[PDB]
This record gives sequence, C-alpha cells and structure tokens, in this order.
Amino acid sequence: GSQLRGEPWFHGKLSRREAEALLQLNGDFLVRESTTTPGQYVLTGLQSGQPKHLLLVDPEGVVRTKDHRFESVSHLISYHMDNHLPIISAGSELCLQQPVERKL
Repeated sequence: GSQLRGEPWFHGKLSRREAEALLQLNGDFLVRESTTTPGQYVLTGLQSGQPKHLLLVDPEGVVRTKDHRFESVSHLISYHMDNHLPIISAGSELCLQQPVERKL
C-alpha cells in the first residue's frame, strides 16, 4: 500500500498478454508482478512495435539493472524516466517515456 503498490503505473498482478494490449505508442510502460507463477516484478514496454519484458530484482533489498542498484521499483522508474536514460539490456534499449496509468 504505502509504497510501490500505489503508483499510477503499477497495475498489480497484470497478465503478460493483457499488458501488451495496453501499449499503443513506443515508450509505453507499465509494471506488474510476476504472473506465470508470482514472485518479483516486470517492466513491460513497447519499442519498435514489439514489447520487451524486463525483470526487477532487489540487489540488496532494492531493485537493480545491468549496471545499477536502486532502493525500489519507484526509484528505478524516475532515474530512467526523469533523467531520460534508456534501459539497455542485451544491446536492446527500452525508453521509459509515458506511463500507461491505471484507469481511475
């Protein structure tokens, strides 16, 4: 509640396929919690007309990337979003540009 589970862009346990049906323009992102068999979190976004599906794990109780460790998912989002650095994973890069906000 008093944290990640409040964030306008965080859709709780959203299924993989649904999440892809919520992206309209490249740079579209939204976070949800592991669905095949629940555990951690995923970053789903569109780039080039095809979603990418990034994982988010607490390096030390935080949440990390291919070169950085944050405090949480919320911290990860602003670093890339605000600052505008594309998450690069395996030569591929996903630009967080517009959160696909929960409908309310």
